Amino acid sequence: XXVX
Amino acid sequence: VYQEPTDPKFPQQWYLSGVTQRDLNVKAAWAQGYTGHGIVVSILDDGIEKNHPDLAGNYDPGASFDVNDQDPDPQPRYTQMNDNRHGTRCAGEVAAVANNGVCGVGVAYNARIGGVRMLDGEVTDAVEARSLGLNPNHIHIYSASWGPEDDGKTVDGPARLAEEAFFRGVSQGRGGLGSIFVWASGNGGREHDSCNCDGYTNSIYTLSISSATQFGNVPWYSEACSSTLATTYSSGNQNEKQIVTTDLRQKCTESHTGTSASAPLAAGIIALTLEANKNLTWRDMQHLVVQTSKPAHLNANDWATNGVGRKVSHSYGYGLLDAGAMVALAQNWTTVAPQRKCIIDILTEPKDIGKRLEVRKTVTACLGEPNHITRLEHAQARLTLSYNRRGDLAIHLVSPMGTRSTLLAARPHDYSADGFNDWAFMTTHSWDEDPSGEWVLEIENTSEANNYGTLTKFTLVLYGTASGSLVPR
Ligand SMILES: [Ca+2]
Ligand SMILES: [Ca+2]
Ligand SMILES: [Ca+2]
Ligand SMILES: [Cl-]
Ligand code: NA
Ligand code: NA
Ligand code: NA
Repeated sequence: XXVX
Repeated sequence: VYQEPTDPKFPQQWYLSGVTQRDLNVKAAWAQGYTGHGIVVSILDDGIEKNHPDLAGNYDPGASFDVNDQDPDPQPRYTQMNDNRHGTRCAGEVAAVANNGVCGVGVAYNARIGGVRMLDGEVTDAVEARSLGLNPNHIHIYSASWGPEDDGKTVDGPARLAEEAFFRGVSQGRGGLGSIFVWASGNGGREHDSCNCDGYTNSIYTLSISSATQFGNVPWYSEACSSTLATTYSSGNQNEKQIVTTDLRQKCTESHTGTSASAPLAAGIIALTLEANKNLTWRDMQHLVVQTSKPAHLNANDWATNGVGRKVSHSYGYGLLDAGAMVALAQNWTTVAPQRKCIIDILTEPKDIGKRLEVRKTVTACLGEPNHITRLEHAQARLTLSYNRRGDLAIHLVSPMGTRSTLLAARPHDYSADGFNDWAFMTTHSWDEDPSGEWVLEIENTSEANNYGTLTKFTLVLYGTASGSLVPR
């Protein structure tokens, strides 16, 4: 996987 | 007479108001008396600087939690690289304090703002679920500027706990009116990613928000797909202005960018709309977005008029949000009827894909039954198929009213041989159309290679009602  | 903010950087917030018309028409909502009073927004991200001089006045501990470290305090972890600045930048876009001599203002500068610290660690299904389901009778609106990798080869969505959190949120959250989930549509433009391969944006339970540059163009980072609902301004090239917000270490930045900035601005506009009518359901809010968003002077080569006369694009959905129009329409809005769901299993046998496959089916949309739909909301083509190189596929769905939705464009980097396993490709582009009639699914090999595969299941899932239509635009 979970990316900003 | 309404007095606009005096904050030092408010004149640089070109996207909030201007004489040029390149803005989100937020000042008009403020002038109508809506600044977010009484609404609670939570930023699900890497934390929130709760003591920031432009957030402290609006900070809400009841809208906040630290899921990564399992404590109530969402304060970011400070490092030399300032990695955990992202949630604080998003929060200030929603609800930075106004008229306090610091930085700029939030869209909903009198709303209450919290943060869930959940990205600074291993982001499991359980972490996501505990964040999406935080205090759902206190938090009205959840903003998420994160999601699956934008490498242009990933297909990934909420696992079981997170999907359960979405369903619990929209069903029992906010007193049964439903939690409002706002999602950033993605940063995979350079990889030719599709936001329909992201189950968070592609969910019917989220308002997936794309971006436009100051001069009205499709930013380099933008992903096109049929699940996007609408657009807010964000960054573009280096001659175009960017987003002004609260930064880590009690600073002010004028250079917040990308998909991350668009969802918070939408969350802020939705907060103003909720102030104007606290009885709006989660579906009401999507209807308002569809009816009020503005295509004008957004440049794209795929603008199409759907069956009810609304312009729609895979880059922008229904266009730019319009806060003044949202709050005005909200005030006397009549709650939509309960959501119906009509399930149509299309195939009678598996179909080889080859170079090109067209599946045509005439449907009655549950005629004569309690789930009869004459007014569509979301539609899904839930597809199960094998293929040797997934990214060579392009998939289109045509509604009975002639609206061609691109469910999947080619993804050059997607070499996967894993196909799609009941993947629920979603389109917003046929909203308010009558779904009775001929639907067409097209699957084609966009490459010269001799690819191969089989479509084994195609479920057309229609959501909507049977009442309350407007005269087409
Ligand atoms: Ca903590
Ligand atoms: Ca301020
Ligand atoms: Ca993506
Ligand atoms: Cl459902
Ligand atoms: Na409910
Ligand atoms: Na969505
Ligand atoms: Na029809």
